[PDB]
Amino acid sequence: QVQLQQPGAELVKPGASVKLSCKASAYTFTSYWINWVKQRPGQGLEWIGNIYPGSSSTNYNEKFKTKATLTVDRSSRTAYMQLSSLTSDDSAVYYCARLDSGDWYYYGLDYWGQGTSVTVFNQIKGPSVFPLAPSSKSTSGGTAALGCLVKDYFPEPVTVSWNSGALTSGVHTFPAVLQSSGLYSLSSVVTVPSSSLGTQTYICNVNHKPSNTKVDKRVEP
Amino acid sequence: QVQLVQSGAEVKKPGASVKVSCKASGYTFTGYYMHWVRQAPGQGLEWMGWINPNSGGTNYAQKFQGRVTMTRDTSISTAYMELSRLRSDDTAVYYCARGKNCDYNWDFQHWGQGTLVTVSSASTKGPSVFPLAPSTAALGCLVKDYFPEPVTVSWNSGALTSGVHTFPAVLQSSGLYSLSSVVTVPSSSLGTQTYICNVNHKPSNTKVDKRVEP
Amino acid sequence: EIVLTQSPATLSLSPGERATLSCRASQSVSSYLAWYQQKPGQAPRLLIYDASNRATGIPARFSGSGSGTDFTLTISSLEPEDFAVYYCQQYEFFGQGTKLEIKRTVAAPSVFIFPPSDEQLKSGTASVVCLLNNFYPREAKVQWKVDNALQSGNSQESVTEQDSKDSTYSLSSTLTLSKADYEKHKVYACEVTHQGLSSPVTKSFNR
Amino acid sequence: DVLMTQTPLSLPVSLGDQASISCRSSQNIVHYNGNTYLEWYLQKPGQSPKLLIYQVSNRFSGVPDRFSGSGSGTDFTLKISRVEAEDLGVYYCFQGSHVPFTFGSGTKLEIKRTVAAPSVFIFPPSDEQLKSGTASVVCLLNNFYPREAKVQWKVDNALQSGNSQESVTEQDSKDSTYSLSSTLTLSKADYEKHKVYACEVTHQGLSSPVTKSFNRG
Ligand SMILES: [K+]
Ligand SMILES: [K+]
Ligand SMILES: [K+]
Repeated sequence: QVQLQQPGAELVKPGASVKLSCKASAYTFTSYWINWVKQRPGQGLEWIGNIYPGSSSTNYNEKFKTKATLTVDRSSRTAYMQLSSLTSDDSAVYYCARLDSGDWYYYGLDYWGQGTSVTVFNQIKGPSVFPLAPSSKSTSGGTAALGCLVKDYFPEPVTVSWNSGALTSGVHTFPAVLQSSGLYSLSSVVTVPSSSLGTQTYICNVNHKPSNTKVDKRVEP
Repeated sequence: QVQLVQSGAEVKKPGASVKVSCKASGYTFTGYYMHWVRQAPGQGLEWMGWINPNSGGTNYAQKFQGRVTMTRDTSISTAYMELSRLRSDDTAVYYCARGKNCDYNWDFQHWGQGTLVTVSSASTKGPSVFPLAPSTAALGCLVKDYFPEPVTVSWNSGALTSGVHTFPAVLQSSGLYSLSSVVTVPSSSLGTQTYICNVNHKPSNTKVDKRVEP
Repeated sequence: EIVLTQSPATLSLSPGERATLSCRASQSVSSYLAWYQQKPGQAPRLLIYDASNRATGIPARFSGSGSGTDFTLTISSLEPEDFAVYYCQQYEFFGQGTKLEIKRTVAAPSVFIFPPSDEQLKSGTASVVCLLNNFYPREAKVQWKVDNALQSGNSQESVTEQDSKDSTYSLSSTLTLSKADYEKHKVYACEVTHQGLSSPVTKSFNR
Repeated sequence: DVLMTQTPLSLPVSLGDQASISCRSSQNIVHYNGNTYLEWYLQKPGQSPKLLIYQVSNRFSGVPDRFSGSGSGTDFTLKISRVEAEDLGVYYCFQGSHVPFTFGSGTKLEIKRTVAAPSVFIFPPSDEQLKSGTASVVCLLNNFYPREAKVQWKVDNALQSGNSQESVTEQDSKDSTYSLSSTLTLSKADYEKHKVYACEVTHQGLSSPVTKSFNRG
């Protein structure tokens, strides 16, 4: 049982529109304002507007007056927010959150959905996966680092796992970096005993769902 | 038996200040905020601020901050609103108003009678009464170049009231008010009966009578 | 801030009809609102508080409803005493108001025109009055013409309140002319346009 | 709009110590009804925000004693009495007295731990990548704290600039360390022109700057 529910993600093109939804329970739909909040990756929270389901009364943040349109469907107790003329800047997580009603609210945004990720993509480009191997003079009998260079992909995200998930401890998949290329690049690293290099297989599994690309790169010395 | 009685009308020059009072009766003065609302002639309602009569704390409307002051005197259960740096725009009726319930209530169930405040560079003057000549016909008087409001018009000392319209005063660029009083009468008694306007302006004590004829 | 949008600005109904006023509190999450009635020369009077609650002494024909920040005041069987201005209110904000007016049968104005007094000319200025009497609706456009010269900017209008008995209006338009500007002119007219006039009506006199 | 200025953007705190976060509203945010609508929200990593304190000083359902809110008018403070590892996240103040509602900058709570020098590793470009045309040289700094670190590439003893791009992990929730990568991108032509490639790391935990190198081929 949840009070608000949101779909997971949306992949959308610039200039297009996308309609995010937020399924509410009767308990919330009856008495709560439904608020939408933007969070760009790594940035902070930004309030867009809200709507009273019983009346479709709306409130807006002037910056989103033209970007965002709020509606509700009474029969499904679902809140919608249409985002128009999408741009790179609209790539973000959008949250649903309820606000109690009355002579103004009283508590606050006490129940939040889990958010819907929106990615605005102009091109779909799979990644190139290159090995970051430990070189000739890696101190023998110590600890060695190996990794995978996932270069030149667009849009985010890429999932990276090691040995199909069996190897997690000490894995560091770094935040992606946007290059002058306009493409994304990142590296995933893991540290292991040096003595294991001649023996144990080490494979990075890089998945780029935007292009439905699965790549398994073996990292050898 | 709640009652809010305000001071009388005022006339002030631009740049001056005015202090309106509001005496409360029939309840614990300190137990209800006192609000102030004004209304320019022929305009909507405009909130100015409230005062907590128990602490003296105030909130002033953004528009008036810096030239509005609200105070109180719990002993005599009176609230005051002083408006300074007066402008012509500030010509209006100023009301005191009290919430229906305690603390932060905005339901104005109790109102004062209002206090008209005229702000003008003009000085008191008497009206220039002129007749409106008959060409059912129409007789009338023209009350011209007078200040301040109000002026009253009567026809034949109240003998004739049906069909009589005293028009709302109008403020000229001169700064003076001007209005016209008319009356529709049958052409039968144009020669038989006399018609005069009992025009009176208490502020400048100008009682004047003008009779109309073809 | 909060922005209260009251509609309609004017409402023309006959007694016994049902009036419906609307108020919208934008940029607000308050679900409560008050309504006031104001007649000429008196302070506003509280009708409804908390969206649907009537104040003390308010007749049952006054009903108030709210949903979200959309509110309505409904008056069933409009009594003659109910024709006045009405205001919505949320906190410090008042709506623009709704003038609830009595609708009656269209009535054309009986037009009258008066030349300047001669005493007013002994004073040194001239003012010519034009009257539209007992007409309905309130809308009317009056035009002046000096020797067939459509004049502008030197006229002033005044309109009575709706008559309590016959429900009509009267209008006072006064032309202010310099005695120097006036006596050196021949024929000045007052051309009235009204919804109950087939064609516009003109009234005139030679100086 | 009411602007909410939040201080500090980053708040290093040691477990068991007190954390205090400040928020100031550009306007008075005491509402017409007498309430002050300032709330404090916490967004843990990978989670949706949650409401901690409401109406300046009231704890929301299920919020432990060690969270406290104080303030009046425009000046507000959040305090966490005995910080715990599970308190890690971004704290946001929020005003709801004026529409549009507004959130603060967000204050990232960083766990203060003992100094930890990085282990530095260097990776030469792929042989596979080199046929493509580009050459990426990755220098890794692993499990260090604090996050301030200087990365410098030296190509045949010649310093570099405009050539690198850094990336840093979020603070680990368990050991509270950071890890950092510095990628030196270069054309194959340029890469084969020079021989030595080294990244020089400076860090509080290190006695002196550490350098790690390889010779092309
Ligand atoms: K869903
Ligand atoms: K649901
Ligand atoms: K549906």
